[PDB]
Amino acid sequence: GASKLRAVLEKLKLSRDDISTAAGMVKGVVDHLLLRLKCDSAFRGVGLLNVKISAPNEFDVMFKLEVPRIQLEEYSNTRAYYFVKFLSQFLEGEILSASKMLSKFRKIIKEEINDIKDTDVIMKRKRGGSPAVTLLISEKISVDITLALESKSSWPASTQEGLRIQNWLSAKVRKQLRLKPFYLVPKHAEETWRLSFSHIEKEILNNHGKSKTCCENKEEKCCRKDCLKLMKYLLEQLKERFKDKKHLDKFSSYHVKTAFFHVCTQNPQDSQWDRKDLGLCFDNCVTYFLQCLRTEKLENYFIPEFNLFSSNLIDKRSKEFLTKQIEYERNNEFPVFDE
Ligand SMILES: Nc1nc(=O)c2ncn([C@@H]3O[C@@H]4COP(=O)(O)O[C@H]5[C@@H](O)[C@H](n6cnc7c(N)ncnc76)O[C@@H]5COP(=O)(O)O[C@@H]3[C@@H]4O)c2[nH]1
Ligand SMILES: [Zn+2]
Repeated sequence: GASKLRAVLEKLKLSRDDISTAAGMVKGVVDHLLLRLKCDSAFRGVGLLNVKISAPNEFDVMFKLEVPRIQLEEYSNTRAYYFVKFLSQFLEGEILSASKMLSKFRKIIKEEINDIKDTDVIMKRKRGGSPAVTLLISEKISVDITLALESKSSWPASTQEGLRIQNWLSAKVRKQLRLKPFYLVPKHAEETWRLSFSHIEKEILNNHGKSKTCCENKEEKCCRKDCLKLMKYLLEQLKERFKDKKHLDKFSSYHVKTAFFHVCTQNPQDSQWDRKDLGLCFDNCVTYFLQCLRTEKLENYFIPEFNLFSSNLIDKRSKEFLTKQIEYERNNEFPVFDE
């Protein structure tokens, strides 16, 4: 039961030196990119947001951009995607073009990756939709660099009922977090940006307990992070197996992370994450995730009425597929976690 799950966690640790040198190799490139971008007029004020690492060999950095005051107009009744208006060059009328601002980004990075031949890097474009300009360092370490407009404005109205952390983290912490900037990434679904809160996701994962002193001492070790690790790992391991038909590629660790936050709201006390109960805690996350699949419904933690599992994004076939795989997995004490 747990023993099997502790074994997986111990295994996972064995590659703790592998990801640290691979990410140090990401760092050197990102530092290099920040310099060359602060030499351009458009991007002069860029910085790094802080918040990295998704799957093994897959990294994510965010390049924040301080911008004057933003006014948003919600695109359609899609609660996450917006237009932007008061960098002049990128105007299409009064609207700041995501597509245009994402092209001058991708441009600068392509030119300035050929030189510094020191490291062997290739610029890539991965997928449509995506706001990430995706590099591949020495054909093994791929990094997602995502540009991010910063708005020190009050969050948009579609986030009014999101971040329901009051019963787990304090109502006062939700106020602290919603006084913080939010971010727009040029993901279009069109010249449209969509909301991001990856910096808030980093804080509620690292400052995750009802007790302010969760995980700071031997009396208060919860298994929240471990559970999210096992969930992330369950998805990767399954995405490997069923790559004989590449039928699970729409699912990602964000889904696992999103669903885990939802479980943390349902189970707000550290006592529900006692590390002795790792097995039952892990069950909790897997049963909720299933429910999300089978009900075709998984709310963005910050944008409730944005359904990461609607038909728009993932079709019914792929979700029924993963429901069957995860259901079999749970019913049999997870043979994917064997040997
Ligand atoms: N590195 C990175 N940061 C991003 O913000 C992001 N947003 C999209 N993508 C990639 O673009 C493509 C389109 O996915 P879609 O947006 O339609 O659903 C996405 C998206 O709605 C959600 N999601 C992923 N990252 C974030 C994020 N930071 N904030 C909010 N939602 C996110 O989870 C779904 C699957 O994402 P990924 O399959 O892991 O990579 C996606 C995908 O390749 C991103 N990649
Ligand atoms: Zn803890």
